[PDB]
Amino acid sequence: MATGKIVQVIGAVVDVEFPQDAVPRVYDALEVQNGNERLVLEVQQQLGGGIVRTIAMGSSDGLRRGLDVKDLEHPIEVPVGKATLGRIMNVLGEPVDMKGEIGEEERWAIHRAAPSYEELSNSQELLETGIKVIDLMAPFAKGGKVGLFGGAGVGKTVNMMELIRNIAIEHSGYSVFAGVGERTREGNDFYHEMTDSNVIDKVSLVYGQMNEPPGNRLRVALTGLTMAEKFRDEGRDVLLFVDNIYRYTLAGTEVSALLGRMPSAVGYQPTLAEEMGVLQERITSTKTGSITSVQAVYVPADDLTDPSPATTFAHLDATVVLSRQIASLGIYPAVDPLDSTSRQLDPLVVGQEHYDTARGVQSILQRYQELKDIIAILGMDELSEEDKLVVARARKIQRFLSQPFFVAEVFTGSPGKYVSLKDTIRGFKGIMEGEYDHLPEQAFYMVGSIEEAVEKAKKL
Amino acid sequence: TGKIVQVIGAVVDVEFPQDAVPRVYDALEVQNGNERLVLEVQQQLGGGIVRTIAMGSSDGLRRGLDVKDLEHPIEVPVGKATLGRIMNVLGEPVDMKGEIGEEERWAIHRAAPSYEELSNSQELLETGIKVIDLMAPFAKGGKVGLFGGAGVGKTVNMMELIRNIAIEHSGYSVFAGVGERTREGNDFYHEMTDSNVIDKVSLVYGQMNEPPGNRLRVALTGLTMAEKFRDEGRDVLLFVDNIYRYTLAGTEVSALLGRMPSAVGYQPTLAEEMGVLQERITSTKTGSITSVQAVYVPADDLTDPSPATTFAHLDATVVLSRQIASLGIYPAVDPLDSTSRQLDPLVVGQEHYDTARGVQSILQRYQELKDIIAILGMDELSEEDKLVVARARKIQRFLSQPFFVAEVFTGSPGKYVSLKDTIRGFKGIMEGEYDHLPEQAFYMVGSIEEAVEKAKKL
Amino acid sequence: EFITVARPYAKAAFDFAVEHQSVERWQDMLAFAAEVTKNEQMAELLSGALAPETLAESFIAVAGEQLDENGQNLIRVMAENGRLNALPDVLEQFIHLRAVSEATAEVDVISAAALSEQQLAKISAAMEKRLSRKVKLNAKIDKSVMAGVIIRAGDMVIDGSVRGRLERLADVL
Amino acid sequence: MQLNSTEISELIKQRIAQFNVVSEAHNEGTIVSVSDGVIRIHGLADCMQGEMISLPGNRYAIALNLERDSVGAVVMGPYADLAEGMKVKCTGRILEVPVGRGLLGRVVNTLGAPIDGKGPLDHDGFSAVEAIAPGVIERQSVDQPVQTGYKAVDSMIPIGRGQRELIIGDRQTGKTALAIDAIINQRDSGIKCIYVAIGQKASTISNVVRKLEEHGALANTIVVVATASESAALQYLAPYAGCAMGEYFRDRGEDALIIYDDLSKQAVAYRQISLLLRRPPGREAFPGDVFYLHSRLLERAARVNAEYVEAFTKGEVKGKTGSLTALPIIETQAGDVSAFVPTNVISITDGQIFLETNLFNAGIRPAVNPGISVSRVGGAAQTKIMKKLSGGIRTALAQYRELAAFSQFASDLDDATRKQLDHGQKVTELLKQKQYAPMSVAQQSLVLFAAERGYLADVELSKIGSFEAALLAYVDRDHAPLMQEINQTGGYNDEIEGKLKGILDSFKATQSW
Amino acid sequence: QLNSTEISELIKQRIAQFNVVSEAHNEGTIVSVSDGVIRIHGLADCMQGEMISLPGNRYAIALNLERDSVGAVVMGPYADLAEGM
Amino acid sequence: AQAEIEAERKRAREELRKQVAILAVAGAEKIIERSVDEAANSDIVDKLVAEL
Amino acid sequence: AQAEIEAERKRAREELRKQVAILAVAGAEKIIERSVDEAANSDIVDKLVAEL
Ligand SMILES: Nc1ncnc2c1ncn2[C@@H]1O[C@H](COP(=O)(O)OP(=O)(O)OP(=O)(O)O)[C@@H](O)[C@H]1O
Ligand SMILES: Nc1ncnc2c1ncn2[C@@H]1O[C@H](COP(=O)(O)OP(=O)(O)O)[C@@H](O)[C@H]1O
Ligand SMILES: Nc1ncnc2c1ncn2[C@@H]1O[C@H](COP(=O)(O)OP(=O)(O)O)[C@@H](O)[C@H]1O
Ligand SMILES: [Mg+2]
Ligand SMILES: [Mg+2]
Repeated sequence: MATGKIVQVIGAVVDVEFPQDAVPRVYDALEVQNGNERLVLEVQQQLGGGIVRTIAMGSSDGLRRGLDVKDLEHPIEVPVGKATLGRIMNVLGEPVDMKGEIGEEERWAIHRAAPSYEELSNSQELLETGIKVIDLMAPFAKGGKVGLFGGAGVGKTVNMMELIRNIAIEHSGYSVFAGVGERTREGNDFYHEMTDSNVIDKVSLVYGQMNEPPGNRLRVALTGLTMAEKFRDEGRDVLLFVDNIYRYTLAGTEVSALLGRMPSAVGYQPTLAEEMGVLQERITSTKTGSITSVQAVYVPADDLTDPSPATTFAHLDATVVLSRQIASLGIYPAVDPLDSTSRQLDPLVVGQEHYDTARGVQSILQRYQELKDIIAILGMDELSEEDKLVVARARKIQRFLSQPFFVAEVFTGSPGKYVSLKDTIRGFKGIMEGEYDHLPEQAFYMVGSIEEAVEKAKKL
Repeated sequence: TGKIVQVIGAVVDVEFPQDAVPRVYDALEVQNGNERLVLEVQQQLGGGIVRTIAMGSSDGLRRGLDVKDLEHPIEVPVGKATLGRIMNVLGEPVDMKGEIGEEERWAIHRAAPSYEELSNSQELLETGIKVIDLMAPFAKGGKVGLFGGAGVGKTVNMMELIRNIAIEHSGYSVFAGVGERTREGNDFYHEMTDSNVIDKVSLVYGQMNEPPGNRLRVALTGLTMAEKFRDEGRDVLLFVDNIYRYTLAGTEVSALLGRMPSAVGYQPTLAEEMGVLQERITSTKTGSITSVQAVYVPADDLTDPSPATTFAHLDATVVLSRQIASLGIYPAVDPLDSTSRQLDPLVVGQEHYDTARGVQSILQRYQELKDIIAILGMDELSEEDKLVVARARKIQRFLSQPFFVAEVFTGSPGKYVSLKDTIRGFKGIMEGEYDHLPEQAFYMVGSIEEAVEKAKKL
Repeated sequence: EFITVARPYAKAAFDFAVEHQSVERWQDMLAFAAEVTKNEQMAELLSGALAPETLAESFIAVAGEQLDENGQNLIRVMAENGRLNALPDVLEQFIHLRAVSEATAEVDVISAAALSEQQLAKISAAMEKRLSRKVKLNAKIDKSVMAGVIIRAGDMVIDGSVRGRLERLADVL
Repeated sequence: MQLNSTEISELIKQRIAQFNVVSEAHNEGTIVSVSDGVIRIHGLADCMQGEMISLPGNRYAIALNLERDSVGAVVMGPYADLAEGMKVKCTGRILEVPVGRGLLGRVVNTLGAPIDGKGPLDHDGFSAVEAIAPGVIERQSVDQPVQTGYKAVDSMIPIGRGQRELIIGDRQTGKTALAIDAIINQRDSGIKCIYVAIGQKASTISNVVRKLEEHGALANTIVVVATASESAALQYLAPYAGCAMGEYFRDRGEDALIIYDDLSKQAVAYRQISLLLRRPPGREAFPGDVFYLHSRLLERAARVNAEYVEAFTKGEVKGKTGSLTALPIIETQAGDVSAFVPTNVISITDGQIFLETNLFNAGIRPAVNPGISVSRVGGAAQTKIMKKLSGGIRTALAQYRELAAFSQFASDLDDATRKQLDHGQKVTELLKQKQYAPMSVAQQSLVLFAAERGYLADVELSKIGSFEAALLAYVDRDHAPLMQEINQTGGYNDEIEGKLKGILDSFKATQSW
Repeated sequence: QLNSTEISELIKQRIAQFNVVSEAHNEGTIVSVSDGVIRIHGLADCMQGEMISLPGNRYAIALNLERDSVGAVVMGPYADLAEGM
Repeated sequence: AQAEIEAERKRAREELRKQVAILAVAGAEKIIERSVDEAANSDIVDKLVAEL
Repeated sequence: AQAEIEAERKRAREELRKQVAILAVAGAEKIIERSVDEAANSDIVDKLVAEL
């Protein structure tokens, strides 16, 4: 039965008054009949006097005062498990594609505590991505956060699709994609690019886009996360994509200003760091399973000091930057080896050979970076015959970072390659010390492992 | 007679019978558990309520406690008996020794002297510090201020001035520690007792461990002692350890007294809280007070309201800077911002004045050149501009000096450079007499004759 | 809530009703004036802005059970400040001030089941030592406190239940 | 073996034995509001500020305001499940925390409740979380040395027992590495350690705990943890719970060492708690008293003279003197050391070790920037040998690091700069040191000897790194008694100068490296 | 909620007589004191900018004329002035 | 590897103590609810009043 | 050692079952002293035994 009544409505914020003894607890979900359809309200505060203040997970137009409100006794619950693969959902777990119901056996609340201290894994492993640039220059910690910083046209979404493919096929995990606050168009022509690549059967999509009320854009990141947590509890390894964490922070600021709390550092809510932490703290490697996150980060005003980036970066373990220039040079994936970083590049955690190989190729490329500007102005003739060999090797290292993805076949017909880590370490140990100086640079381009680079070189 | 009714932070509120309500600045008392807590009233709210600031820890206070109305303000021991002893803000002895045998006690809230009574002195005061008494000479019986951000050296400079002025001087002295480290108060106390000058210094301490109620008023009870020694016909030295904390303790409390915030959060009464203090610390016809005040500037920002309102209250302002201490050039005084009321040809003599203005002129001309040096490199300078850069970089070093109190940090022994000798050395550098020495000959030396020797070693 | 704004009005009403020896009449008058405030149509009138003297005059007219000068004067003052909604709490604080003035108390006794009719007498006999006040034990039952008794006097409670002892044990372990 | 049913049964039976069946009278109130972590309570006519109010479940709320009609309190834990109308109880206790040496080796919540699995605590009673530090007369001047594992800070930035030394730098610069290298090195030097992590990631805390247990230090540390997920009222009150445990050893004439990991995150949690109470912000939106917050915490770290110990301890401990060293860690954005919070702390401590991202990315690790870093006690804290061997080295490098600036294109004074510039370069190449590799006063002393007495400018810059690895084994084989004496006493004499010259000559001549 | 100089011993007078006795419009009483500002109760005939004369030889300037208050600023030392003057 | 097992002995011991300790109080609840249904209540309510 | 602990755990776990019946009585009869609680206890205590 319905035991409450709406008492105020101001934009997205609805105040309802309950009996003195039956007040909903915070984060509980209410629902009202907004005319011809139901609307769900998530509680935020218990003002005194039986009243409680809530945010509508939808449009609030048409809400009269005095409507009846039905108090559900539990937080927002969403469907989880295998049944949600290949489907699309909005925050509240309703199917938002046209395929009909979800036959899920189980539903979970989206608010829960992070893994307690002694549940965490007593180890520190690497997620083998199968991509040369990533696995060499910016390895992924299994159960860590990764920030993907490139812009547009550089291939962010094809990178994400290749990661989905590799984590589902070569390992035996699933993936979740939470589209926080981004263009509807991109969500549509991402969903389509994934169905025509047959990865759609291994990823579960949830969408809250720019057109949604603040209550939708805010919590959607927790729905995807609480599906990934279900896959984790089944003992799997999961990969969780957040389409823009900055818009998560911004939906938090909008809701905060709606509730009327004082602003803090640069207009951001007072609870910025906690709203971020209670999300980023559920993405970890428990003894049973892992969640690994790949999070597209937008940095406002090109400022790495603004409180939003300054908070996000405190949680990221790796950082891969995509570059327009490396793309125009025709190398794909267009990762930037110099700006990409990972705090797993330490001899202790990755070993000495991997470490010093990555460091070597980095120094090679960053000398070439200036030899190229010598050449630009003085011409190739001026260089020492040491630097001409440095250039000839830098160009081959640069080529060897290219790779054919299983998902890129559509574009280039070449069958995609999965490059185990050992092969990358060997390939670069090789090139960097003159071995394979005897074969041309185009024999490295788009090849795969080096034990295929030679066999391509054989028949140019 | 009277009950507590709210205890928000440090501001307690008390309700009194309509006819018994205390006056402003009266002192109340509460029996806080197994403690005795003193409250000072700030406002008479309406209807018998009165609002107060707790001179102690506010924890443990319940609503409804009985409070006792003392009929007099906070009063502190005063006179010769308070000499060579450490005291609380409340005038209680804080060393382990016995009672203070004071004859007399004075209320710490007083009116400033009248305009008719003030007195002026051009009598210059000599300190061994080179930069200070070249750029910012200051006069017996006048305020000095050491402005600077954290870590820049405004406490080492004050201990140097204590060493150079206070031991070579006969009258009594007062050191009021407002909101700075207790470690340093202990180190100072033992440094005095280990040279027997303790029995001429009177100490008061409201160090940073203490609650706001103590740091707020501790400076006034140091004044109230220096004021006695002044009115007795003596002349006194008064060193205040950080007068910035006297306003910060006010900002901390103002929000609770229900007062709308001003420009950067500060209390709306900032300039008056500061004036009513800085105005009682002045010399007069019956005596004189010579005072050095350390003045913290927050976030190194000299435009902040709290430093900005203080410049007007001082005679000689010495402004330290971090971008000079980072070059190792101690004392890191900024000679293009240090100033003095006394740097005038009639007060200081024409030659000293012309030397100071020459140093400023060419350090400034050096400042203008730095952008083109940083972009185009030094080689694009005129041939008589490279000369200016090379003389300015010499002057910058020669303003450096090794203090007697910085041995702990550098080993090298201290120096005391008389005025007659610094105004000769700087003429030497400016007129190109020493235009054949390497810069490092001038770093951390005393007279110009110690630079020329050091140059023999390279 | 109005507890903090009802205090001055309650104290003034009681300070006045004492001097004229009219506490018993003032309490009933205040209770009536509080009950009118709860009415369907009157509460609507009290919200929508209306000139205080006009709101008071419309309010007085609904109360012929108010003494000719002082009750109506209280209503006028509260209407001027715009606090007529506070009345239901001016009543609470008036009754509490009276209970203090008459050195009287009123305590709950919560039990698994009713008591022996001498146990009540012994409880009251005990309580009038803890409290100087004369006490009226109004008794209640709650079988979740399956044995023992809870005594609550104001914001002091003395918990003699078995349920209490079990919850207190289960956390010592 | 140690899962004997009978001992568990007796452990419980004891609790049954000493159970006070007698009731007790307590004071009660009702929750009236809940929002974003703050509670509003009616009643509690006898709650006292700073008190612990006990909620349903087993959790506490701290009274911050006693307004005229309501008490304002912050929940110390998850607050979602609290509902208007719930009853609460006023305990008689100002905020308290368990203390004792029985905590050593335990990982503990900010309220003392153990967070590892290893069961309840053994503790010597309780101590108040908010206390006022010893006064000016109870102190003593810091004299004794605290050795970290490192050349760079033990020579240039010495730390004494009872000092407060800020570690400040950018993020990912080796602040926590240097801190837990300080903790590991006291594994055997008799001073107990405490590591309080505020706002850290939970995984990182489990990782540092794993290293602490792996190098054998954990049995000598207390670990206080309030992770990024936990309510702000826990994070902002965490370091006071750490000082409450450090002060247990300070007062008993023992020595302690406490590390506040990222006081920046404590300031952020306090800014949150403040703004949710509608208090007027100030500079950078921090509250007005964000200074006093750190002031009253770091000031507790102190060294107390023996009369204070004898008075506190009721005359049981005689003649000894206690101390509590503190190493707060601050993070600064973009290397800007002039922001409101970094300056507030630079103004409270007795120095700072500034770790520079530009050196750290160049391979110089630990990336100690000389010129910004200082120790406000300086040489008083060093062992007799070190105060000699150090010379003015820190200004030597602070100069070399601007001779290296102007010498980027052209310079004068050529051949003297040549040798200044080579000494500086091989010295910096010598001060870099690997992680988890602490070197003793005797190991570090002979290396500074080899640095300042020549034995240099001949060996290759690439060989500096192995000259050391060979020398420290050569002296570990042959002259071990001399290392054993220099470790036992600071010991500076011209017998030891002679012996060190002899050892280093014989190494330079006989051995390969 | 907030109270605005509605306090027990004022309210009692209205209880006894709400229709205010025509008390001299030439005078009032101090109800509050703080930081150099005083709130005066009464003074129906106060005019903005007028000078209000206090015990001793002191004056205040009426700046805020409100409903049931006159907010005036004291000229010279204010610490002496006490509610009920 | 030895401390790593010592910690596990401690942790398992505690894990077991927890279960025994909660089942104790559950058993006391039911036992108490079976046996105080009599005039035993009259003793409890009279016990505190002598100390009340 | 982790496999050995899984044996020691069960070894102790089985035997404690006989001690829960002692501890439940000790607690309940601490909290209310006027009970034999041995006359009619089988239904309660045997499923206390069972849970461990
Ligand atoms: N002496 C050293 N030599 C080489 N690498 C080091 C050294 N000290 C620390 N590091 C490396 O620096 C990295 C970051 O160290 P650490 O986490 O202690 O810095 P931090 O400032 O605590 O980072 P954060 O601020 O993110 O916690 C570590 O991965 C460690 O491997
Ligand atoms: N690895 C790759 N193989 C083949 N083509 C690629 C690859 N990466 C990027 N491209 C081309 O670059 C274009 C990038 O466009 P798009 O993927 O829409 O950018 P984003 O995904 O960043 O929004 C793609 O259309 C694709 O044709
Ligand atoms: N004359 C000096 N010689 C050498 N070092 C100095 C000198 N003055 C300051 N310093 C260094 O700068 C620090 C400044 O100390 P202090 O003045 O106490 O700081 P603050 O200015 O914040 O009070 C000293 O600890 C010392 O390390
Ligand atoms: Mg100082
Ligand atoms: Mg760290």
